Amino acid sequence: METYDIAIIGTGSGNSILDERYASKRAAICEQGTFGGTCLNVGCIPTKMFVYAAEVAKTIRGASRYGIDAHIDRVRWDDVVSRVFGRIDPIALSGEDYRRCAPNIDVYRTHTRFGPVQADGRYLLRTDAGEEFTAEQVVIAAGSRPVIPPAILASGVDYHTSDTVMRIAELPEHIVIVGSGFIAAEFAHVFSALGVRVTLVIRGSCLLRHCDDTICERFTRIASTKWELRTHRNVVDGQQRGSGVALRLDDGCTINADLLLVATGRVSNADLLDAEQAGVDVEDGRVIVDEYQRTSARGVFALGDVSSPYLLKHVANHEARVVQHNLLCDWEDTQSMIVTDHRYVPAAVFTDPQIAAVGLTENQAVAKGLDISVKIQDYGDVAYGWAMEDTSGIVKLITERGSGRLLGAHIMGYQASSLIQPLIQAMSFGLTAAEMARGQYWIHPALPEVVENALLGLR
Amino acid sequence: METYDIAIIGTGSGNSILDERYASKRAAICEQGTFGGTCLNVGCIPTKMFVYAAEVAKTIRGASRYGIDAHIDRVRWDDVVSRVFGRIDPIALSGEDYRRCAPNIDVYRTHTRFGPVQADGRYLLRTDAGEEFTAEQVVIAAGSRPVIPPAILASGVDYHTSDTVMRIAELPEHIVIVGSGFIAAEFAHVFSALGVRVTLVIRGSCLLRHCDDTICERFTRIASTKWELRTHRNVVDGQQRGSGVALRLDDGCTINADLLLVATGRVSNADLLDAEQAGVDVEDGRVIVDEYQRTSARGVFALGDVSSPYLLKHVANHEARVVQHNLLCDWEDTQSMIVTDHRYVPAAVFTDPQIAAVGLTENQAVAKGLDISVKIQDYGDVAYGWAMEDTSGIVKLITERGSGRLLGAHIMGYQASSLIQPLIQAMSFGLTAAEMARGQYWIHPALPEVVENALLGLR
Ligand SMILES: Cc1cc2nc3c(=O)[nH]c(=O)nc-3n(C[C@H](O)[C@H](O)[C@H](O)COP(=O)(O)OP(=O)(O)OC[C@H]3O[C@@H](n4cnc5c(N)ncnc54)[C@H](O)[C@@H]3O)c2cc1C
Ligand SMILES: Cc1cc2nc3c(=O)[nH]c(=O)nc-3n(C[C@H](O)[C@H](O)[C@H](O)COP(=O)(O)OP(=O)(O)OC[C@H]3O[C@@H](n4cnc5c(N)ncnc54)[C@H](O)[C@@H]3O)c2cc1C
Ligand SMILES: NC(=O)c1ccc[n+]([C@@H]2O[C@H](COP(=O)([O-])OP(=O)(O)OC[C@H]3O[C@@H](n4cnc5c(N)ncnc54)[C@H](OP(=O)(O)O)[C@@H]3O)[C@@H](O)[C@H]2O)c1
Ligand SMILES: NC(=O)c1ccc[n+]([C@@H]2O[C@H](COP(=O)([O-])OP(=O)(O)OC[C@H]3O[C@@H](n4cnc5c(N)ncnc54)[C@H](OP(=O)(O)O)[C@@H]3O)[C@@H](O)[C@H]2O)c1
Repeated sequence: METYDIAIIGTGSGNSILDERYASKRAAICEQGTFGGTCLNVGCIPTKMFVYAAEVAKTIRGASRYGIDAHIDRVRWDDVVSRVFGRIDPIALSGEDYRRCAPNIDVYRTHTRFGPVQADGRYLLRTDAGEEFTAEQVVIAAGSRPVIPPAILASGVDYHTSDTVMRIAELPEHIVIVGSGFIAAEFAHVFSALGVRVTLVIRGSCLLRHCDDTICERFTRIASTKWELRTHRNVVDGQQRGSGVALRLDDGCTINADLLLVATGRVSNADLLDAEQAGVDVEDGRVIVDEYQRTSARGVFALGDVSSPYLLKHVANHEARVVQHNLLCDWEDTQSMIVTDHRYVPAAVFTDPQIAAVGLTENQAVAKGLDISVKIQDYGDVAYGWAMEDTSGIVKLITERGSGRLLGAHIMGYQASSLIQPLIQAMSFGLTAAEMARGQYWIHPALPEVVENALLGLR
Repeated sequence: METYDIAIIGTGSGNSILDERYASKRAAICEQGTFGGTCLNVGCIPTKMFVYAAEVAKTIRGASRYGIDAHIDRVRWDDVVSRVFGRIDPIALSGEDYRRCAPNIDVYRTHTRFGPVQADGRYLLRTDAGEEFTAEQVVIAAGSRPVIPPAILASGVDYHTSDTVMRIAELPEHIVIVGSGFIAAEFAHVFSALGVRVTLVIRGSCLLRHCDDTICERFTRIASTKWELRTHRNVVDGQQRGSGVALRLDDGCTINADLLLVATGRVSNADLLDAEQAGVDVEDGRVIVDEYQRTSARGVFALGDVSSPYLLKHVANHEARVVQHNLLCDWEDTQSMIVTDHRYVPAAVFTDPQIAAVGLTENQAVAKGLDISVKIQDYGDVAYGWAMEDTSGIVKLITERGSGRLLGAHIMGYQASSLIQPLIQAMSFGLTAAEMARGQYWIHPALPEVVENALLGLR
């Protein structure tokens, strides 16, 4: 049996731990799926490439608004898939060989579960391929997996998730997306812009409800005019309809479609580790960690979707950096360790219109009894918005009336994830709204003027 | 004769001075040209509207890069002009009516010259219409006017400037642009993207020479591959060739074209004021002002292109704010006045690729003997750049190695004017590169990641 100084489960954000500082130790890497994690292979990077390709098609279709009459002759979907994954798939091979060919690193490519903690304090790890080995330190970065509604599993219908929908052979004529989350909105924008009729079947009343209500309400109205939104509906049964699918709803209605996409959330992969049998506490389906990303077991850390409350890559990268530093520190030297910063976590939704948010919502600030001022600035009231002929883009700012510092920022419009970065900077470093608006220059007539005027209107 | 408490020459940024604090005084406004200033009518706002329409056409034309085959059927230039100026022209009329209809404000629509200072200390102003009136305070906001090379004036050829080129009836087949400045680059991007053959005739060796050399070298190479760039050339003569023009260059060659556009710089309108006869100092062709926007004449302020070293609207607006505040203070109470801030003045060039810069260039920092670190990060090394398939976009950052503070930032690529805003914020408030890179979150996989990775690389 083998012995290792450190073992890492998951090649997503956990792959960014083995520095040159571990060149003198032996490490074991576990990856049951494709090397590189979810975001690289079937996550952020592939999706945002399809989003950009869809936005090019959307620009062509609405070009007459600006005086240019054009039309799409063809959508070479096969070349779009080959272009995206022709770049991504080789990264998984070269990144995997980078670990195998290293003599200090061993790579196990099967599902790895925790075993009983050995008498000498080292952790036993066992794979589904039959291998068994020990490790002194262990890093848990198992990520998350998609969740499919139980009624859809019982029906046995052919369905797709975010893991498999991007490598489909041909673009369908009609798609039904079940879910109201970040994935559901992003893919609805991708397919509708590429010429697909999109049908949303959501159980709630708003799309992207975990965002500020001003954003969800306005975005759902816009989405309902270009996609068929069926609110307060759940899929209860279904059957095969040739290559397509027929889905029965909870009101007796039946929807015929060519493709089913499920985007009803993801769940951490902690419940498939037997970690509690090895001393790691698990609440809900997640691994409990403290501000140093330390678990309830000595020498065992966790990061990413398996433990963090935010299922975001920029958060998983920050947590991986904390684990990378705290692994070289003594387990009890907490004052020499680094603390994970979750104070101003932002997030973006790459839909049309684009959504980006950071901090508290208006209702979240009211629930905390904070005295706030709120301004909602329109894109169309800015010189750059005039060139866009924009009539729906808004920027929402919430400030604490006492200190005058930014409490939350919510942008729904063009370049939302880029426009919010100056607001992320002010919140993270404690810059007041008054200082941010006039204590610096804003390029005229650039787009960020909509953020400047949003700060100025905070009366 | 008439008497006024304050007189303002120019309805550009100077029009944004008379608030309700002057509602109890009598004011005289002078506007020899069209009401609203240059930026509203024939400047930033109209140009950037045509720029956005050009980006729509170029997106359609290069859509095959992403798998969508499309083509422009027609470019309705007539509808583009009517859409742009259909928004702008009524603003000039309603904004002018807003001032005339006010009983405390009178608007003079002819060129206003300075007269001899009256015995009572008040300034005399006379218009070409024969009217004469006096004013206690005077605000100078005469702006600038285009400069035409003397060889072009001597030829007597029909030419266009930025003031008149946007109202052309029909899109030309071939255009020759004389100049290598901000206006020349922006219109070359506008017309070439709409299908016009663009020929640049510049006397220097780089386009946008007053920018960082890394930007000038790379942008000129890119621009020379899609526009016909003739470097080290001047127009010496010309004559009419039907509706078009033929221009002889300083090397004997002759260029035939359908439209001539001159963009060889602007000069302040101070030399048309007779200001020295009334006590206002004039060096070069600019009005001399201090850090309080005060001229050499008591009670006379100045702002905008007539005095500022920066011919930018966001700078002219900041100087107009200083004049607005310092007018209500005593002329000798300099300690109660506000100082004009010209630290870290940014600027953008709305070309393809887009250019935005703030602070010092690498060579300017070397001339000051500063110990600097420089990093040039490529758009293509970021997940968002992968979706764009970008192969030329760069962001260049210069920091002082001692303090770790940003000295200059130069971006050439997509959304350059939007990505530069966080860098403008860090420079304006004294945030170090290390703090900005890791003391805040960056949304994955958004575009500002190219700025984050640029900050990390300043080894
Ligand atoms: C479609 C989609 C789009 C997204 N877009 C964004 C976005 O724009 N921005 C953003 O910030 N986030 C986005 N995310 C979220 C992002 O994927 C995660 O936040 C992030 O990748 C978490 O990284 P991780 O390493 O913890 O998870 P993963 O990358 O999933 O790492 C876990 C890996 O380890 C493997 N593994 C799990 N358990 C075991 C085991 N027991 N043994 C061996 N191997 C195991 C898994 O198969 C997987 O390969 C998106 C997610 C999806 C699904
Ligand atoms: C094509 C173009 C594009 C530009 N793009 C940008 C850009 O993207 N960003 C940016 O920041 N800046 C830009 N600028 C510069 C911007 O227009 C000016 O810096 C800004 O308008 C300065 O304002 P001002 O009031 O001083 O000048 P103006 O707005 O020109 O004000 C002067 C006005 O007073 C009138 N006047 C002058 N003399 C007299 C007199 N004796 N009597 C009566 N009236 C008089 C003039 O006719 C004019 O109407 C651009 C300029 C041009 C020409
Ligand atoms: N760009 C990005 O930052 C990005 C992109 C993609 C994903 N993500 C992240 O990835 C994670 C998962 O994304 P996701 O879109 O799958 O989930 P999500 O964002 O958490 O939203 C999932 C949604 O599924 C709906 N749902 C659940 N069960 C359902 C059922 N049985 N029937 C109908 N609807 C049901 C819920 O609607 P109700 O709430 O009304 O019940 C819920 O809001 C999240 O952390 C998300 O933020 C981020
Ligand atoms: N978005 C913006 O911020 C924006 C947009 C438009 C305009 N502006 C500003 O508004 C003004 C517009 O000026 P502009 O764009 O017309 O010009 P400019 O950018 O000021 O410079 C034009 C250039 O033309 C060259 N030139 C000068 N005289 C010439 C001659 N006789 N023959 C041939 N070439 C000659 C020079 O190149 P060399 O310097 O290499 O000799 C000169 O610098 C500037 O202040 C500009 O910065 C700003």
